[PDB]
Amino acid sequence: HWGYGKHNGPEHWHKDFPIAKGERQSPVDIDTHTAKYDPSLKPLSVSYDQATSLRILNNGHAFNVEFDDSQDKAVLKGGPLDGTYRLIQFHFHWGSLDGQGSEHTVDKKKYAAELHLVHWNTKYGDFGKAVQQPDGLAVLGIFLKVGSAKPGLQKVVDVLDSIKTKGKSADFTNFDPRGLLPESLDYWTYPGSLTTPPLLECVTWIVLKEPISVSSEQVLKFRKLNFNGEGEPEELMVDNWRPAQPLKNRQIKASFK
Ligand SMILES: [Zn+2]
Repeated sequence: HWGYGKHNGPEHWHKDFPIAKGERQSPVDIDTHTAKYDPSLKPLSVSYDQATSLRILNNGHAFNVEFDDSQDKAVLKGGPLDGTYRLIQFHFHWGSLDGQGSEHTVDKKKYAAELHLVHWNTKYGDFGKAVQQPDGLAVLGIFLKVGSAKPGLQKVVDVLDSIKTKGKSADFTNFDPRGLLPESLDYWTYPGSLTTPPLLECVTWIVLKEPISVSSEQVLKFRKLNFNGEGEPEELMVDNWRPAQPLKNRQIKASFK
């Protein structure tokens, strides 16, 4: 199947998912000097007060914290977006070492990890129909660097022992995703795709400029997860990131001067 190893990783994905070589693939390098400030962007609105987390799941590629998206409980609006996008899950990509792990890069800089908060456009009714649309999804991306601990991350780190292997899940109610956000909502935005198979070109990317800091100990617990299932040979879940893809005919916009 697909994965991140030598034999089924990003260089091989195109054989089953030919859109991998398409015109609006993600991630990309964000060249900060070439991004254009757009005064037309409206402020970003992150409204997570009534988010309802439900469960955390190791899917063999990352872990997802899942939300109740049957009502507008946690939504993203404004910025480059038309309409309302509802939070359905978040997950991370991370490295085997602190010098790598992010999917997007900033002037070729790789961060230790990258958080993706995934939202679908409520005009399409549910996630599955949204990923048949060029404006179906909005993913809020946040970089992680290693430094001081992020207190709002610690409940996630502490449940990882219960979902070590592919297919395990655990209750994960009453988690507040606002505790994963940096102070500033300054961002870059561009049209792109899912960064894993099926690599569908449905995503408005919104990448925050300000990273959050997490401790060495917190990201080390990410690296103890497993890609394999229970009872199978252990393969640590590390380096589950896709490298930067060609920008092609795209412009990255900045919300800030
Ligand atoms: Zn992701």
